Amino acid sequence: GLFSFPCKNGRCVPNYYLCDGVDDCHDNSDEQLCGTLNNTCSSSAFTCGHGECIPAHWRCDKRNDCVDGSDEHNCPTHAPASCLDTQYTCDNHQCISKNWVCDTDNDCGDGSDEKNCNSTETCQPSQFNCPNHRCIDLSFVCDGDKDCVDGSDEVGCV
Amino acid sequence: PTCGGYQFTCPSGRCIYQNWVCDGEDDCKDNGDEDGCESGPGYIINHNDSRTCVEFDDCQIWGICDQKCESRPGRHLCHCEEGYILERGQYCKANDSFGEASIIFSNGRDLLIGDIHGRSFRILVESQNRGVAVGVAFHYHLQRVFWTDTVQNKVFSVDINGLNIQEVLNVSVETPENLAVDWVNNKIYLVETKVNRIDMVNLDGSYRVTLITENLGHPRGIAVDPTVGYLFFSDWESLSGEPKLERAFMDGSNRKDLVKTKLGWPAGVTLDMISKRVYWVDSRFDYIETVTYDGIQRKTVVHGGSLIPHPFGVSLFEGQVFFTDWTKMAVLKANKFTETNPQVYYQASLRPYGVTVYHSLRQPYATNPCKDNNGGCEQVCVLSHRTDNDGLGFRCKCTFGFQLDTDERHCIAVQNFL
Ligand SMILES: *[C@@H]1O[C@H](CO)[C@@H](O)[C@H](O)[C@H]1NC(C)=O
Ligand SMILES: *[C@@H]1O[C@H](CO)[C@@H](O)[C@H](O)[C@H]1NC(C)=O
Repeated sequence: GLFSFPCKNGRCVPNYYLCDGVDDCHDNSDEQLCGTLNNTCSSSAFTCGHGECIPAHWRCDKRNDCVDGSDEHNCPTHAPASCLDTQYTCDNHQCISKNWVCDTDNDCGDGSDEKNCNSTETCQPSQFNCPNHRCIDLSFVCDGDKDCVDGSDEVGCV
Repeated sequence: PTCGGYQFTCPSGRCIYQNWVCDGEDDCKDNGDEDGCESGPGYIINHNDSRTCVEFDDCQIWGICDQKCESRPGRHLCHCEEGYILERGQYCKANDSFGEASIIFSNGRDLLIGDIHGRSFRILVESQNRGVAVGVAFHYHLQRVFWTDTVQNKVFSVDINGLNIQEVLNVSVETPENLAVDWVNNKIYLVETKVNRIDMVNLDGSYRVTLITENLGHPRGIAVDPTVGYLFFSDWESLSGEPKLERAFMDGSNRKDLVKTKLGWPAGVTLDMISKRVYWVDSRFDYIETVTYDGIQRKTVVHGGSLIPHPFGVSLFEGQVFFTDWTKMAVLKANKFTETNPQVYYQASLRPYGVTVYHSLRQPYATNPCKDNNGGCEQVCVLSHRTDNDGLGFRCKCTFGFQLDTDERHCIAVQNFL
């Protein structure tokens, strides 16, 4: 149609997806051969130095998405913000539930939820206790998930 | 041999059905059956004795010798095999003749190779197009390193230097987690978690065959022992919701659960071929255990939440085991027998997935029965247990679109499948 961008494979696509950053047409034609003066990339398509347009999700990811490195050439300050009392602030400023803290689980990418947990040999009030294993969440006590190696959870769950 | 490949050898010398190894009944009068499946000392010590030190037992101590132990009447001899230089009378370090071992691991995106001592860490290959490397495997004789990329849905091979990157599979491998390389038969064993199947291909991807898919729910680890013709893999969530670390012949003929106790999330599997043991890490329960090839003498190497919070992959070499942990995002290092504190061999910002030790000893040479004119097979010659197939040790399997003929060596076109 008039508002549908034709593609090399024969499929059609709305002209919005043309240079939007993602190849909505499965032949990549909507993003292929774009970035020129006539081929104005969309706002969602973060253009790099050599007309290298990448999705806005790739604005400042750790991955060097484009060879020019404009995704990594400049990056703004993060959003520190804050978290609730129940939430735990991980080093990457991610709010994390207390039960997810110290559970031998990389629940928040940086892993600070589990950083320096051996200092205490007991368990949290909201976390059940698997002596041989860990301080699993109290929800696991009777959830059918024998998280405790000893099977301390799922005991007396009538 | 008198005892069959799919049978457990009693001390008396009688073969026992493989599922009976830890069935729960002492089928072996010698009590060899059910010999300490559960995971729960000294010499000069005189138990209730003034000076009568306990005789204990020669070469019966977990960790007495890094390798085969020669039992002496009042002492022990820590014998070391070929290519292994004895050290301190208790450790079997490698022979300097072979080059230094290399710990090939994935930081989370790129594939890194470093010296076993950890002095330097160069990048063997960087995954492109936003891809990430997950599993690693190598063929030392050909100096090739194989790694899978789940994001790119491709499997790549490269030279040890970091050149001549080749693409072996990119058709249907959407999420290949781990790999195992049969150096003896030049076969690659692949674990595909997208459709929960285990496929075996040549080093060039010439022939593809799916081997084990009866009840795979979430395969996570794989390991092959070409010398004995075995195949070990782990599933952390089967179809029946039952994790099943399983031993099977290389062709997946006699499937048999290996560990049936305290198996939370069996993630990684590695084989100590010298001591004939299976080392598997559990991400859920937080423990790296060790049982024999028959799953008999279960030993807990490292346990505890803090020490090993969330292991994914483990590789063994000499008296050291290298296991990667997701929670700590580090390639930790531990003793083969028992370690009270993991050693941080390397740490990465991303979660490491693969780990292997690149060394000649890791892949001992052995005869390949398929060398005899492709084992007489019209198509893929797959090795099996040495005892299997009248002792020939190999089976004929047909690629996709072909069916084994009555002779079991030829391949006719397929007829009917739903
Ligand atoms: C170790 O390698 C050397 C060659 O460098 C060889 O002569 C020797 O037999 C090998 N094994 C032992 C046990 O030294
Ligand atoms: C896989 O890679 C080979 C070699 O580059 C190539 O010839 C083939 O077309 C590729 N197939 C897919 C599915 O990408």
